[PDB]
Amino acid sequence: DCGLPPDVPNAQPALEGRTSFPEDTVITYKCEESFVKIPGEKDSVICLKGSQWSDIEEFCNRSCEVPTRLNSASLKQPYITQNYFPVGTVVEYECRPGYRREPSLSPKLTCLQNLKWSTAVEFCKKKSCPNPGEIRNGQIDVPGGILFGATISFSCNTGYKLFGSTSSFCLISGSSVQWSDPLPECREIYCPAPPQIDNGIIQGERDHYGYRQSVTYACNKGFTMIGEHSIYCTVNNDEGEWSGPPPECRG
Repeated sequence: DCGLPPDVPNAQPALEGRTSFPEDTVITYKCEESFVKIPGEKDSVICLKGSQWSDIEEFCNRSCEVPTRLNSASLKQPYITQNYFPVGTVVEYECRPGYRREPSLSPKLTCLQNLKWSTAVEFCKKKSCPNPGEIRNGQIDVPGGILFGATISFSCNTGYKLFGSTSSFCLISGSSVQWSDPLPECREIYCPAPPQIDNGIIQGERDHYGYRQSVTYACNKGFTMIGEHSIYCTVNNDEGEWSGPPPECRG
């Protein structure tokens, strides 16, 4: 049997709590922090006859950790599966979903001498959603732009009622940015048909009476009006309600 394996710089043998290794027993060394094993180089020893471990030279070199995860871009091949980032190494990035390349900026990163990657630029910008558009008799609230991940709400002008979603999200869709919900509709809140009064009539009657619109009453010959001569259509909670009671035609 062999005793503990030799000592190797920047590496620590995985003994597994043992002290005595039977012949042929193979022991591998694991590099230390800031150190990654050179590809193709021996990183192991074997206990041979004569209680003699195999030969071995230094096999670890200085390197950067795996590039940090970015929300905008994702590593390309084959860097996406590498771990040995010797100084002076460049990794290439590819815009995520859904982000778009910024021509003027490099999507590559460099492993600096201090085992740190070059501060990443904004090579991958956020994809812009299509213009929310215009809502007839309604409004679009764009709290913070229309970029991917954005949010817009909808409301209706007084007198109109909202029919559909109250909000939309610039969610990721296929190979581009798209709004989660369709542009709703604002429906005119019509009041109930104006009451018909006795001995009177409605001056220039109408088909539909909307918000603020009024109905004017008139008494027939020989009759006298009793009350407010007109009423205006009010709206309360998408509910159309007449200003009040129609006048009265007293004979």
